[PDB]
Amino acid sequence: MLTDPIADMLTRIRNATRVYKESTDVPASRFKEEILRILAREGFIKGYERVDVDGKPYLRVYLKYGPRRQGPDPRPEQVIHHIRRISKPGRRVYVGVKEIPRVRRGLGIAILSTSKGVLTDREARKLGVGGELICEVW
Amino acid sequence: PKKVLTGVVVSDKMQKTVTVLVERQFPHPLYGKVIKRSKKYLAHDPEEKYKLGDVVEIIESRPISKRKRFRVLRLVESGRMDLVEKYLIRRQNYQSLSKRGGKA
Amino acid sequence: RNLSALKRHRQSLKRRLRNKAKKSAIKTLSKKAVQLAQEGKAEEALKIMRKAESLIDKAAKGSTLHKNAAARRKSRLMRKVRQLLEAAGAPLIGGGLSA
Amino acid sequence: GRYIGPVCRLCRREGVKLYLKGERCYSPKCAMERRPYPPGQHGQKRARRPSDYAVRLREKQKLRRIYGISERQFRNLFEEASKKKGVTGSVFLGLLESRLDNVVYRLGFAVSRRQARQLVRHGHITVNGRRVDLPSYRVRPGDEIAVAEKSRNLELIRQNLEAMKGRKVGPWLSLDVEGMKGKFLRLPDREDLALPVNEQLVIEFYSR
Amino acid sequence: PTINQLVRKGREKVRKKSKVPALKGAPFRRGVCTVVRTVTPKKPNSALRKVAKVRLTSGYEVTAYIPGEGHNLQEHSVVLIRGGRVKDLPGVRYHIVRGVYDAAGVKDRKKSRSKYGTKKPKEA
Amino acid sequence: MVKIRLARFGSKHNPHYRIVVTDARRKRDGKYIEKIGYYDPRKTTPDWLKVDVERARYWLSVGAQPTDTARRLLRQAGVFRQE
RNA sequence: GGCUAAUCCCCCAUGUGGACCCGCCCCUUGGGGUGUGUCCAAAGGGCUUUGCCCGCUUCCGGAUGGGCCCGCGUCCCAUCAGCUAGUUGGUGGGGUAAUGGCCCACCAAGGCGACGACGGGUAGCCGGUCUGAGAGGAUGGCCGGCCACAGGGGCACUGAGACACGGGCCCCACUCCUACGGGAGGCAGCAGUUAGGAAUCUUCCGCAAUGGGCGCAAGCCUGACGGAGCGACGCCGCUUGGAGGAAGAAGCCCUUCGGGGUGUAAACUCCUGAACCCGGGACGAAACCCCCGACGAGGGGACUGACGGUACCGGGGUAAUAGCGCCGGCCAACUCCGUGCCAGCAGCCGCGGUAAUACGGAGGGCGCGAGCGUUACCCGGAUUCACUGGGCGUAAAGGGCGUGUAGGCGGCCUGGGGCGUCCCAUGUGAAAGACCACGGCUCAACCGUGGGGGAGCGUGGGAUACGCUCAGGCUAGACG
Ligand SMILES: [K+]
Ligand SMILES: [K+]
Ligand SMILES: [K+]
Ligand SMILES: [K+]
Ligand SMILES: [K+]
Ligand SMILES: [K+]
Ligand SMILES: [K+]
Ligand SMILES: [K+]
Ligand SMILES: [K+]
Ligand SMILES: [K+]
Ligand SMILES: [K+]
Ligand SMILES: [K+]
Ligand SMILES: [K+]
Ligand SMILES: [K+]
Ligand SMILES: [K+]
Ligand SMILES: [K+]
Ligand SMILES: [K+]
Ligand SMILES: [K+]
Ligand SMILES: [K+]
Ligand SMILES: [K+]
Ligand SMILES: [K+]
Ligand SMILES: [K+]
Ligand SMILES: [K+]
Ligand SMILES: [K+]
Ligand SMILES: [K+]
Ligand SMILES: [K+]
Ligand SMILES: [K+]
Ligand SMILES: [Mg+2]
Ligand SMILES: [Mg+2]
Ligand SMILES: [Mg+2]
Ligand SMILES: [Mg+2]
Ligand SMILES: [Mg+2]
Ligand SMILES: [Mg+2]
Ligand SMILES: [Mg+2]
Ligand SMILES: [Mg+2]
Ligand SMILES: [Mg+2]
Ligand SMILES: [Mg+2]
Ligand SMILES: [Mg+2]
Ligand SMILES: [Mg+2]
Ligand SMILES: [Mg+2]
Ligand SMILES: [Mg+2]
Ligand SMILES: [Mg+2]
Ligand SMILES: [Mg+2]
Ligand SMILES: [Mg+2]
Ligand SMILES: [Mg+2]
Ligand SMILES: [Mg+2]
Ligand SMILES: [Mg+2]
Ligand SMILES: [Mg+2]
Ligand SMILES: [Mg+2]
Ligand SMILES: [Mg+2]
Ligand SMILES: [Mg+2]
Ligand SMILES: [Mg+2]
Ligand SMILES: [Mg+2]
Ligand SMILES: [Mg+2]
Ligand SMILES: [Mg+2]
Ligand SMILES: [Mg+2]
Ligand SMILES: [Mg+2]
Ligand SMILES: [Mg+2]
Ligand SMILES: [Mg+2]
Ligand SMILES: [Mg+2]
Ligand SMILES: [Mg+2]
Ligand SMILES: [Mg+2]
Ligand SMILES: [Mg+2]
Ligand SMILES: [Mg+2]
Ligand SMILES: [Mg+2]
Ligand SMILES: [Mg+2]
Ligand SMILES: [Mg+2]
Ligand SMILES: [Mg+2]
Ligand SMILES: [Mg+2]
Ligand SMILES: [Mg+2]
Ligand SMILES: [Mg+2]
Ligand SMILES: [Mg+2]
Ligand SMILES: [Mg+2]
Ligand SMILES: [Mg+2]
Ligand SMILES: [Mg+2]
Ligand SMILES: [Mg+2]
Ligand SMILES: [Mg+2]
Ligand SMILES: [Mg+2]
Ligand SMILES: [Mg+2]
Ligand SMILES: [Mg+2]
Ligand SMILES: [Mg+2]
Ligand SMILES: [Mg+2]
Ligand SMILES: [Mg+2]
Ligand SMILES: [Mg+2]
Ligand SMILES: [Mg+2]
Ligand SMILES: [Mg+2]
Ligand SMILES: [Mg+2]
Ligand SMILES: [Mg+2]
Ligand SMILES: [Mg+2]
Ligand SMILES: [Mg+2]
Ligand SMILES: [Mg+2]
Ligand SMILES: [Mg+2]
Ligand SMILES: [Mg+2]
Ligand SMILES: [Mg+2]
Ligand SMILES: [Zn+2]
Repeated sequence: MLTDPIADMLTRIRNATRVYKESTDVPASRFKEEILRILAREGFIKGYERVDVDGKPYLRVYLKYGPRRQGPDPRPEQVIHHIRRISKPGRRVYVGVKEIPRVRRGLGIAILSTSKGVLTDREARKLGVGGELICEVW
Repeated sequence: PKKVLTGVVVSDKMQKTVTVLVERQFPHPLYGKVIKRSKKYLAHDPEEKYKLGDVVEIIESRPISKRKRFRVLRLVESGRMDLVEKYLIRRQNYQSLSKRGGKA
Repeated sequence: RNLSALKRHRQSLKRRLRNKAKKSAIKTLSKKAVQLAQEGKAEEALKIMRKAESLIDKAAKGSTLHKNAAARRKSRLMRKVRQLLEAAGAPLIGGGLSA
Repeated sequence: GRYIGPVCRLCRREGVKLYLKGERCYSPKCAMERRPYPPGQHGQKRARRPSDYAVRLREKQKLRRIYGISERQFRNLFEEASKKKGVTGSVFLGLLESRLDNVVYRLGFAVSRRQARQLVRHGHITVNGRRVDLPSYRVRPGDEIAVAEKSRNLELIRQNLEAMKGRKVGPWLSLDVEGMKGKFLRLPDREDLALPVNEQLVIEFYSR
Repeated sequence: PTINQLVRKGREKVRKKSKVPALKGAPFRRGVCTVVRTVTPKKPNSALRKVAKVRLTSGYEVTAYIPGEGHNLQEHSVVLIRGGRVKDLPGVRYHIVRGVYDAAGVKDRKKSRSKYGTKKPKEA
Repeated sequence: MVKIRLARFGSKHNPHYRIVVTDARRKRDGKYIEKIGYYDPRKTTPDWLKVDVERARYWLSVGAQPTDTARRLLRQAGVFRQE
């Protein structure tokens, strides 16, 4: 089995985008889906949808990129330049609202998991709560 | 308030006294990782009411003896040697790590 | 070549002897009482117990025993006497023992 | 200690004109006006491309040598500036400019800073009535710096304050040539000061 | 290492060892000169350098360099040593302080005088 | 017993006491139980004496014994004025 | 041996009350109440003397101070792995203000340890301090808190309190006295001596102030303290001058021998005028006390200064200390002469063997300035023990391989719990320090007042995504 399904996902995505895949499938879990929603809403992916690869539930994650480019190497810029796991089995990271980070002076996001559900570093700061710092994305 | 602790009775070879193993968890001060350390308490059991394998609450009390400042408050859940087991074994491995004999 | 507070040492010695004596009495009678009670002699044992009780409370008037020290002694005394008696029984002079 | 010694040689090394003499520094005898090259047996030789360090050193040495302040005092002011809120560079220049001995120079009670210093040490100055003889005393906005009454009849103060009739005074100050006094209106803004110094380089020198 | 590992063994702090067992950490130590030889520098250099075996109050005996143009240290001179090795003479790790006790200062010195115990040249 | 007295705090030639409640046995500049005022003997400023008279009265009500000088100061601030 | 007073000791009484035993009630570990029985009180002194003051006795409560107990935290070595018999627990005693193997009988055979027992090393701990962007590292001097000790070891007495630094007893080591039997003593109080050391002060002044002990008070005691003295040891402030002065004295140093440099620097001219001399001269000191009033509230009066004839104010008034390191690169500052792998320098790289900006001197220059250098030590740079923040194919680093214990880690869905986690309120987080502001010494150092913070921990309430746990389900992992 996978030891960390969220990191598995964050990477399937990190990988897929580096070779400009169209979409990418990841085994499904409510928690994973919950993270995609933030991912979608903040405009990092085009969105996702439940599908059934073989006989088991996955989540096509439609990736998104910038426009073709000039000079050598026309490959487009990435929407997801950076996506990294923070809390991990073996080293869970929890923060208080006063301790929620600020990814790239705001140009990026942190996805916390609170008792008020999965939120971004703002949705969390707004609702005045903290929790498990899941990852940062920019 | 008199501190209250919950734990497992791992020994009762004493008169009116049982040994309660109490675990606790916390973030390592420098490495964050939640680590789990534990400690044993000799609690007062005047009625010889508690048996090996009981998960009990323990309450800070007035000294009964040296090495004994707690009384069994109440039974949380009866029998469950799975816990007594870890302990017994974790202690048994001690033989296999010195210079004499033991078991792997 | 020194402090006239040597006086405290003189005083201490008298105070010491004064205490030592009050106590010796207490102990001696205390035993006497416990002994009589143990032997079933109720009227006799209680009679002496009261002296003991009285000497104890008195020792507490000043700084010999004072405190709950007297209380402790009176207690342990009346308990041993009341109990030793009950093993034959009959508290005659109903001295210090309450009904 | 406040230095004490050949001051024009300091102009020559910094390559710029500092007015450590008041008059004469406006006269064809300024030395800087006839020997703009560094002092010493090598002043006329080919300068070598200065090191990033040298540049910062020379720049700070220029600013400090202007106010005649000690590296010790100088450094303490800068640290105080660095602590306070707001652009350090400006705040630094404001503080340096709030030194009575300097303010006495700005109001023209003295021809030079080194002269205004002595005028303070010797009591010829006053702040709100009470006299002060501390060159480093810090003038605040609203204070009134005047000449000592007992001193208002000094050959030196006569000339100096006479020459003031007509001259203008910094936007942050305000002289009164008749009553021999003036006021510190507010901390000078960076713009008000026109020093041949890039305070930016100074802040960097102390960053090392 | 894994976090579990750092939790189990942790990092190990670096213990810095001295180059100047002038004991008590002390800034200086007093001693008496046993020998007052001369030594040959290593490979790159050549000369006759003035060293001095010294028995310290520190309860130690070690060679100490005798700086300056010329000295006056016999077999029983009272000397004060300080830290400071001499890269050329392996084994010499301290310097004698010229200007204290028996080791007189350097004469006709006019530059780095304080470093050689030579008082300010009299006269005007 | 416990007292209400002056603890020294200024500097050499610049004394500033603190009217204080403390155990009589403690050193004077030591751990006090409560500060209930301050006093500048050289009246260097218009505010050279302040006393929390509601508090002073409390301690006085529980045994606190003032120094003759402390009492003098407390009085000045109407601690005992019953008018 | 003899006499004698008392707020010295004792006896009887009175019993508000309180203590003890037994019972009952409430309460819940020995808390509060109630009943019978028993037991337990006291001291007088002064008067402005018959009415107040000071004091005495018992009890309940307050306040302050403290004992004991518990959770968590607190360095190095595993080249220390097993430790333990009062040891672990029980019953009954003893002991104490009080719990407790604290101690003692008797019974049980336990207790502790890789989550590091036991052993060895080192060390007073903390508020803080230094450093660092932070995390962290190092540290615990002054000041404030706690602990421990008072020549070394042990012990108890007295007392509210001590196992008592200037109290006592014994043993030991030492010094001194000794008519040799036997005695006396303990500066880790202030000051001082001596020894050790690289190195650390006056056998000072005062009790005026703050604080303390005793006293009704007057007042006495206080090497606590308030001051002064010595030492740039540190911090801050200040002076050795200011303005004018040559297309530029002399001397000295280079030179293309034209000239260039020290340099407006000097001499000079004028001005101010630190030091010093006069005159004045302080805050810190208003209480205690006395008088009126009621010994209260309130009002009135008197005494009192070590620092010190110091600070500071006024008058007069001289132009009058500058040094130390450095100049090959790092690193700001260059030339001549001297020396010739010598004498020497040197933090690292290195420099000197005939023309050395690196040795020594000189001229010049850079830096800093009553200081400047050196040594030593701590943090930094060093993401070079890497949590923030590192690595292991060939640079140092994969265990020779497997099996497997503990431990660490754990797929998808639902539910309960709510330990972790998160939120709110609340208590705690002394003062000093640190931060900000205003303010007092002419400024500042320093100091006062005020404000703002703060992690951690306790308590009450709440959330439930993730982790944990329990219960049920699944088949994508694993196994068959
Ligand atoms: K074992
Ligand atoms: K007595
Ligand atoms: K009270
Ligand atoms: K006699
Ligand atoms: K009764
Ligand atoms: K009481
Ligand atoms: K209490
Ligand atoms: K308490
Ligand atoms: K017992
Ligand atoms: K950090
Ligand atoms: K530390
Ligand atoms: K520490
Ligand atoms: K610390
Ligand atoms: K009194
Ligand atoms: K009055
Ligand atoms: K004067
Ligand atoms: K002069
Ligand atoms: K030559
Ligand atoms: K050569
Ligand atoms: K040279
Ligand atoms: K040279
Ligand atoms: K370092
Ligand atoms: K290998
Ligand atoms: K092997
Ligand atoms: K749930
Ligand atoms: K700090
Ligand atoms: K809390
Ligand atoms: Mg049992
Ligand atoms: Mg625990
Ligand atoms: Mg007496
Ligand atoms: Mg007898
Ligand atoms: Mg700033
Ligand atoms: Mg730096
Ligand atoms: Mg060589
Ligand atoms: Mg060195
Ligand atoms: Mg040199
Ligand atoms: Mg007789
Ligand atoms: Mg009664
Ligand atoms: Mg009762
Ligand atoms: Mg009763
Ligand atoms: Mg009767
Ligand atoms: Mg009676
Ligand atoms: Mg009378
Ligand atoms: Mg008992
Ligand atoms: Mg008891
Ligand atoms: Mg024991
Ligand atoms: Mg055993
Ligand atoms: Mg020690
Ligand atoms: Mg760092
Ligand atoms: Mg800092
Ligand atoms: Mg820090
Ligand atoms: Mg302290
Ligand atoms: Mg001694
Ligand atoms: Mg007493
Ligand atoms: Mg006693
Ligand atoms: Mg004593
Ligand atoms: Mg003691
Ligand atoms: Mg003594
Ligand atoms: Mg010596
Ligand atoms: Mg006094
Ligand atoms: Mg007094
Ligand atoms: Mg000339
Ligand atoms: Mg001049
Ligand atoms: Mg004058
Ligand atoms: Mg004149
Ligand atoms: Mg008096
Ligand atoms: Mg009268
Ligand atoms: Mg009257
Ligand atoms: Mg009055
Ligand atoms: Mg250079
Ligand atoms: Mg030659
Ligand atoms: Mg030679
Ligand atoms: Mg040469
Ligand atoms: Mg050169
Ligand atoms: Mg050099
Ligand atoms: Mg580091
Ligand atoms: Mg790391
Ligand atoms: Mg590396
Ligand atoms: Mg290798
Ligand atoms: Mg291999
Ligand atoms: Mg395996
Ligand atoms: Mg396993
Ligand atoms: Mg799971
Ligand atoms: Mg598990
Ligand atoms: Mg919870
Ligand atoms: Mg809080
Ligand atoms: Mg505080
Ligand atoms: Mg001010
Ligand atoms: Mg404050
Ligand atoms: Mg907080
Ligand atoms: Mg809570
Ligand atoms: Mg719930
Ligand atoms: Mg659950
Ligand atoms: Mg299941
Ligand atoms: Zn000029």
